[PDB]
Amino acid sequence: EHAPDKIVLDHAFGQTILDKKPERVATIAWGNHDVALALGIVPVGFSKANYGVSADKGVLPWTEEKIKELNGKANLFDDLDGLNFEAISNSKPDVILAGYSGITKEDYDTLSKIAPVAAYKSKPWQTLWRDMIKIDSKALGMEKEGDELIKNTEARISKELEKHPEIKGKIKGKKVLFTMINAADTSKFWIYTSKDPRANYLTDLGLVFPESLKEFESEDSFAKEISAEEANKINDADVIITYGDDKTLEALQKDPLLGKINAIKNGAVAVIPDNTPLAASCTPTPLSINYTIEEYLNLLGNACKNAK
Repeated sequence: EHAPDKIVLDHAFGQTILDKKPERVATIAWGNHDVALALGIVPVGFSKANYGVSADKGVLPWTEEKIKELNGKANLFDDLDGLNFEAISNSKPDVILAGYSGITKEDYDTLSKIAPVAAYKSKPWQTLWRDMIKIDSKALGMEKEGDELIKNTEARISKELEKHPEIKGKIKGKKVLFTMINAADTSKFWIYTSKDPRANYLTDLGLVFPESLKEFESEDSFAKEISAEEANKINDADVIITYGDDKTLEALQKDPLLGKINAIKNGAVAVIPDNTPLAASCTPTPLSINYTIEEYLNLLGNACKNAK
């Protein structure tokens, strides 16, 4: 008989309407569970991770830590291969958090037969970390707590910067590009745009994007593939970030085309050790940030020392 007030979510597939204070929270895709956990809520189910951790564990250190602290269990969807609708349904969720995600219209329609879905605003994988919090927390009926979580996460970042005066000054205003450069094939590579949370996080640390990036912001993607032939377009970058290994930088500087790029020949390159918790953290969540920001700043400060 009682009709509690509704939460109405605007997103890429229209609207989601649910009753205030949903109890059982499922999440899907990268990082959304870290929002629930940061807000003190243990999901009845969330997506398995296999980047920066083994599929066997399927959970990152900061996530595992927060769960244990909340005296909870980790209920993982066996969904590395794709959404596991059966597993999601069996968790009997009152809501499904997908604020940062790549779901299609068909995914959305099917998930919605299980529970109300908090989808991304516009485009797949184009949700910045603050907006992930805004979307997911509003779905929980916890907008206010979400804003407070954003403010505390911003404070965490600011605190760590203040503790490293040299690094803070050294990276401030450096023009940076987050990329994916495969040393085993340099004919083409990827540049993440400002719409990608991992590129955008860098601006939270005081870095900026070079003007060259704007050429690639027009396409509706979180990343653009460009040929080595175009590599000279980004000679205005002070520093470049890429995933890789201890062989990556050497290989790049020796490359006939990539080796002529200013930041690369300068050694102004932060190589994130691939498939590590640190690599995972570069797509930030409120939990990952606290856990890794010191290590990340040191890596960034060190690459920026080489900028000329």
